Amino acid sequence: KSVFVGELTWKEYEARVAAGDCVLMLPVGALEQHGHHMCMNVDVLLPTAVCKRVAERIGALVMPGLQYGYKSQQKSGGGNHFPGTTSLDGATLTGTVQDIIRELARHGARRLVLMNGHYQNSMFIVEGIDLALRELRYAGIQDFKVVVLSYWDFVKDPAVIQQLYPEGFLGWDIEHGGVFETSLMLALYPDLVDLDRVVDHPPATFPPYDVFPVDPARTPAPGTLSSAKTASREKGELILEVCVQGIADAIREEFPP
Amino acid sequence: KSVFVGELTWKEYEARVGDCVLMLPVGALEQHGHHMCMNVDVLLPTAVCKRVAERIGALVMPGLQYGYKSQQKSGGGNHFPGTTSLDGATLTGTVQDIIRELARHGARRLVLMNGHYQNSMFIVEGIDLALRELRYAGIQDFKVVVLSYWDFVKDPAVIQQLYPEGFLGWDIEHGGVFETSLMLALYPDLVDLDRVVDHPPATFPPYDVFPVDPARTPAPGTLSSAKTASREKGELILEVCVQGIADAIREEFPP
Amino acid sequence: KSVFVGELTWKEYEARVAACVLMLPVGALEQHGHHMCMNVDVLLPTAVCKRVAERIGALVMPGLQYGYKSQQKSGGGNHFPGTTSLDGATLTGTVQDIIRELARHGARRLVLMNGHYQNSMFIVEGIDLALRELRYAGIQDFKVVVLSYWDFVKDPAVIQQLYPEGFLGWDIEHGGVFETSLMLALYPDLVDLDRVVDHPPATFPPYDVFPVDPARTPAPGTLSSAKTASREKGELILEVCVQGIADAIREEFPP
Amino acid sequence: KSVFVGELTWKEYEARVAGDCVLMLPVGALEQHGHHMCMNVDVLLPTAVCKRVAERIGALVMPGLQYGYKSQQKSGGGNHFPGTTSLDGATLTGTVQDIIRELARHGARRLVLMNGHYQNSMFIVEGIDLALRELRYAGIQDFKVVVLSYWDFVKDPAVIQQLYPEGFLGWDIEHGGVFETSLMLALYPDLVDLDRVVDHPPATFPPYDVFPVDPARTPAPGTLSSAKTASREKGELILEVCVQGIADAIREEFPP
Amino acid sequence: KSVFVGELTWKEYEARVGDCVLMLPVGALEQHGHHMCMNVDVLLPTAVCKRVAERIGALVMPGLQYGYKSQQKSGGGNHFPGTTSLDGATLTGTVQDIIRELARHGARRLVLMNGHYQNSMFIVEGIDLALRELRYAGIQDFKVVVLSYWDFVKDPAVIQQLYPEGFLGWDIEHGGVFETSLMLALYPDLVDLDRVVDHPPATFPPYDVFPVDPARTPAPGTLSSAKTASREKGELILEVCVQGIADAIREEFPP
Amino acid sequence: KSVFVGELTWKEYEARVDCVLMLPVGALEQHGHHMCMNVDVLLPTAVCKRVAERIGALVMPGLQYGYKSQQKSGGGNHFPGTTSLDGATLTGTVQDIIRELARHGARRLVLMNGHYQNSMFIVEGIDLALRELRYAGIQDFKVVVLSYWDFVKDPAVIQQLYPEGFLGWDIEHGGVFETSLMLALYPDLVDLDRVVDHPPATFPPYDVFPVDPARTPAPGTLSSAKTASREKGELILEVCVQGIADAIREEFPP
Ligand SMILES: CN(CC(=O)O)C(=N)N
Ligand SMILES: CN(CC(=O)O)C(=N)N
Ligand SMILES: CN(CC(=O)O)C(=N)N
Ligand SMILES: CN(CC(=O)O)C(=N)N
Ligand SMILES: CN(CC(=O)O)C(=N)N
Ligand SMILES: [Zn+2]
Ligand SMILES: [Zn+2]
Ligand SMILES: [Zn+2]
Ligand SMILES: [Zn+2]
Ligand SMILES: [Zn+2]
Ligand SMILES: [Zn+2]
Repeated sequence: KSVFVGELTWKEYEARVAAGDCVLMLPVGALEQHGHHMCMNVDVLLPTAVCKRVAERIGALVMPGLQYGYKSQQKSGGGNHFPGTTSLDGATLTGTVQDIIRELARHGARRLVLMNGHYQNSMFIVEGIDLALRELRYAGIQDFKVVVLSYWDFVKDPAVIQQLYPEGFLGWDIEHGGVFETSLMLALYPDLVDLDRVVDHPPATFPPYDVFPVDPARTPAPGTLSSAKTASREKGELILEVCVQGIADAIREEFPP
Repeated sequence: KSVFVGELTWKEYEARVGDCVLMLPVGALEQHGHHMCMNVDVLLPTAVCKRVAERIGALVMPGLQYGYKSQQKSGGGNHFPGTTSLDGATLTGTVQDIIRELARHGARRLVLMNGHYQNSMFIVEGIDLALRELRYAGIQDFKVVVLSYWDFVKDPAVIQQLYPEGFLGWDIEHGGVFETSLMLALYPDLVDLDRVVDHPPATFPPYDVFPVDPARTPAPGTLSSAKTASREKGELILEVCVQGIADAIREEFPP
Repeated sequence: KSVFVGELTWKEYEARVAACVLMLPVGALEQHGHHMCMNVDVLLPTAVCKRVAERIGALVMPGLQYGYKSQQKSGGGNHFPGTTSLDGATLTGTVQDIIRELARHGARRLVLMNGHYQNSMFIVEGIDLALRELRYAGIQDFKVVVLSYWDFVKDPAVIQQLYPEGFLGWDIEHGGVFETSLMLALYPDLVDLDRVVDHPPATFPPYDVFPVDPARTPAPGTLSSAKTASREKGELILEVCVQGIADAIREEFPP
Repeated sequence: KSVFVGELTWKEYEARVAGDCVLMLPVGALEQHGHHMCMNVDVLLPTAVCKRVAERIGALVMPGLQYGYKSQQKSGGGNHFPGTTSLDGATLTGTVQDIIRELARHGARRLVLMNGHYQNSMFIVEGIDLALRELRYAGIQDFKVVVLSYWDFVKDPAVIQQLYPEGFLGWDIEHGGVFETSLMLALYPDLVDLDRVVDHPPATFPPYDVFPVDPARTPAPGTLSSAKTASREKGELILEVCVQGIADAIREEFPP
Repeated sequence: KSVFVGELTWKEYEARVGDCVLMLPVGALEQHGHHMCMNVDVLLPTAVCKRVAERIGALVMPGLQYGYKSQQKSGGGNHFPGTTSLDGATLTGTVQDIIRELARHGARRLVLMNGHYQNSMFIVEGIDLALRELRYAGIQDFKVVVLSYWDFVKDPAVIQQLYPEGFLGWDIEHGGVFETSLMLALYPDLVDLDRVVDHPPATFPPYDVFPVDPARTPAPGTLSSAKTASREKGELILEVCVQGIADAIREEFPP
Repeated sequence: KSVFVGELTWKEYEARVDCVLMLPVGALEQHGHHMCMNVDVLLPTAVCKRVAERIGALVMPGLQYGYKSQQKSGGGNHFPGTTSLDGATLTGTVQDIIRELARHGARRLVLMNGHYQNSMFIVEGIDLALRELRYAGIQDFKVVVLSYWDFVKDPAVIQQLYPEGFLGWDIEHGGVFETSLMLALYPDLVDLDRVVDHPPATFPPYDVFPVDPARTPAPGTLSSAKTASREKGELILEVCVQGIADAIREEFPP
């Protein structure tokens, strides 16, 4: 049977929550430029694919993903001045998370994993969680538990990091449209990637501060913050397994049967 | 190439963009009876948008997956499990933000295709607030067309062919013949006609009660029976909607 | 003794709740053609509430004078002069605040009577948000009945009596026979039939366009002609509504 | 012709705005006013004043705001009383803001906000600021607003002396007292039963406020001062002073 | 030991906390004439809080540095340079958030000491919204005392001594004798009496005008002259306020 | 003369407004058993003052309350003393201030963050304020936002401060960095003898809500300030002031 809530009938969903201990997962992405070689829905596709595989392994269900996320920031996404990128205001994203949690609680669900796939979403997801739990408390509900994470943070093994960045890891912030995402895309959605279009520029570097209005000149022209020239399907499969295994284990730990 | 903005690179999108027509599916995650899945309201308008876009050369934005609270007289009620609804302000704000961004891109033509009966007024408010802000910047050439795809099935000949026993009304076409037929034609694996509870059409008094009373809604959640739903009826509906909408867009947004 | 809360002392009000059904008219300030005034949507539901209240022993709260933005397909459009509309959040918040306060008073029975086509969904959101908060306080016995008074005019005989040429739908009724007849029966001085522009019923394609385009609406602002309106029709309408609503409320809020 | 916008057709309204016309908006509340008076006093009075002022200067009157901000103990008894139905600050502010936006859309550029409920002031002010801020975004800076509480125009020592023989008590503790009750006796006598007035000493409070509001610190009737000496005659005197004073003020601020 | 929460470790704070009295000064950054600095509204109530706290054994929270928009009739107007004001919703939300957090700590007694004439109603709304929320959580023992420190200078003998030439009124005491005298007593370096513009007390008609007309405000921004301001007057004002507030707090929050 | 806007008369402020304005953004947060709770306001404010004196800028009254403390970088908002604002509140505060500064005619602002959790909300406040200015055709209001500790990155300086290795800014809550600065600037507000010497805090690659107190070192600190010193504080201070003064001069030149 499908692990996606949207593909279930309400009766099937009800039974799964009734069984108690049901774990729900919600992918949180964005519509953002990802250079000259990749499509713009990468941040939705990746966490969703990871969620699906984790759900298949641990018997969890996956909710429809959030398609639009917070404003792209220069130092970690090129900047919200790029065409295509379609961003939400913080209050909008926070409210969306808040509403969904409120509804899931109404269903009787008490276990949620929010899987972030867009660098800028984190703090607003966090505020959404806090405001939702605050309200649940008003209604005498304190047994709703949430696990929030950005899937790339699970790639911690020095051996894996070295396979991806033999010359040194430069941080998840400048990874935008680079080796990590491009490899995953090559393994999962190769038709949406054209490696021949990658602009092999040097890793983006910035001073210890931020400037607004965002200055287009301080970002590499392509929109990428690092080159995906060395990306490969094999690296993508490595990343995928590492993330899926790591997240599946973490969820089993936090939400035992 | 793809008609979906999400599958394009930013350079491809940029090239396509104020002459390009953008389309945004607006659905919901809502119970649709014992015989159908819950993401129907996203799947259907998205499928219609895709076909319309292919025919007129438009682009489709990622659809809104969650919509306004289900209302009893037209959706069974928001008390059902699975249905995951947003507050009005949240939905309104989402539409407002997207229009602001599309305008920033240079786009000036948007079609909002609603697939969930309860969304309409919040989409309207989102549109108004967005246009209000554009006006603050001296921009008044952004044009929006909003519609619920089922409204394009209006031709008497078509209505009779689809409903030889009589039309029931869009309000109670929740998990009924219309949606189920479309699903049988587009996503048959998500429908199990054998699970359809063949009850008579739902009727209600001329008022609403809150908190919602579950007893006033058919147990299955549907408001009319899909027993006579068929793949053929779905194909007709699809063709009518796609042609009608394609024509309307060409009219409002000449190439 | 008055049925209006505003005309009672707080002691009299307190006594009545200690014993009660509260009614709240929700209208708007909207253009209503060349022949009628602009506070029609407040006047009418208020007049119905008053009569219903007198019959069932209920109390009427001060009405909401401003409603949601006028929409073209059911009100001509918010581009007209005079029409003074609130944002959705504003109307929703107003309904929410009032319910909270009535609950504080100890009231637990409310009938929201809408008289403006565009208010419905925002009244609904206001109710939901208010009930959500009451739940936070452990209060779950507050019941709300919401309705648009025209929905109670369903009898075919009555309908034919009113629309000899066929029912046009409550949406295109704006400033037509129905409202004008009621105004002739209740506030004749605010109507001048000689000024009625007798144009054919407004028609629109199966979609909406924004910014609202003035040319898609009949110049007068009305969506249908009130040429055949009369005090006679008004009295018929009034009795049907008052009786139907009185019975409905008695059923939902039994003694 | 009526001075009330609600009773005009949109064509008549349009002609009147076609930005020289002065619009007036009464802002009241639904609040307890003792054992002797009804609860819609704060809407009735400023509306009656607007009507008479409008007739003299040729202005138009908008439908009044029926609900105002939460009643405060020191000037209204407290929001804990039954009947009083109050809005949150944001709601009232947003209402004023929405209305100004629309009036500006009509082409109107002159507005008089007449407050009749003590607690509304600051929220009306914020609504005005937010509305003018938005108009400025569109390059509009010729929309002018005059806001006032009608009782502030009653400053004449002679008039004041008749109403408050032992001295002016302040517009804050006037709640449900001689001033409002007299105006009501002159305008809507059937809504007042002077025999039910509870003649208590003017309410006094320490130089601070306490929340949750303590009911025991407010006179039981809900009034802050006694209306025992209220009279139709006093009401007529007040009415003429206000109408005249406000009519003159508006003519000066919004010259023909 | 310090009476300022900010100077304590969380353990020391925890030890002190629901019998402890917390104090929160609420000021603003506002123009105060040619002779005085702009943070007067923060400095003064904080200095009073410090002294009251030392006497009664209370703790003082970090003060609110920005307040509501300056109003002409009581502050000259928000059109002046330097004055940096918050929207009402912002100030209300800040007060609301802080109370919610203090309650979480276990605190149940709070004194909000206002020092800016315009803050009052927004502080009041913040308190109400916070208490409303606490009630949802089943908490009804949180008590709040709110006051503008200058209101405690009311004794006829004191006003007489401070104003042998007549009291002018708190509304026009902006950058006048009262504040300037307190500053001369507490922060003399931030005052330069030689720069005082000795103009007549500001007077206004019984109404308000927006956009604010700068011509209706004395050019220096003050509403009354501080020419006769003195350190002695400030010392008296301080002693009177500290004693009066300390006694009031002991009464409302007995040990 | 003072570099603080609050200590100027409006005439003096008006005359000064190429002027660079600086706004410290802190918080009231628990900082272990050995240090006070207003550290996040005191430090950025101290740095702003020194930078301002050196480059001729002015300093606005600081934001005293910041966003909710997060476990992985601040121990958690479940601690006593910590008094946090909701995101919308902090965002609206920044937004309102920028609106007003622009009204004054100011066009150069430096927001100096001193609390780890504030960043994204400060960013949103900036965007919303710039959005409104754009409605008026204004595009010359420029904002530089930074967390002062990010200027301590010179390998030679890091080696001096952390001869045994840098732990990361996320766990530098009440640790060597902040404690050293406090020892150099406000020694009376620090008592090293109260430092609880526990190993650096570590967490899995995810967060859990409701926050679980058990996953945070009991003291509230995320790293030990045992080796904190006044000497280290003076070095950090000089590095930050010099680096920030240069960056501001670069972004806001004569
Ligand atoms: C981790 N990522 C991915 C993304 O948000 O595109 C960064 N841009 N840093
Ligand atoms: C047309 N529909 C479908 C839907 O909104 O789910 C109705 N429920 N009436
Ligand atoms: C029922 N009505 C009346 C109105 O709201 O004006 C319609 N315009 N449809
Ligand atoms: C009491 N005050 C001081 C102030 O708010 O600045 C007046 N300006 N009236
Ligand atoms: C660097 N900081 C500062 C703070 O917010 O205490 C960390 N918490 N890590
Ligand atoms: Zn990405
Ligand atoms: Zn559906
Ligand atoms: Zn009508
Ligand atoms: Zn009154
Ligand atoms: Zn002051
Ligand atoms: Zn810190």
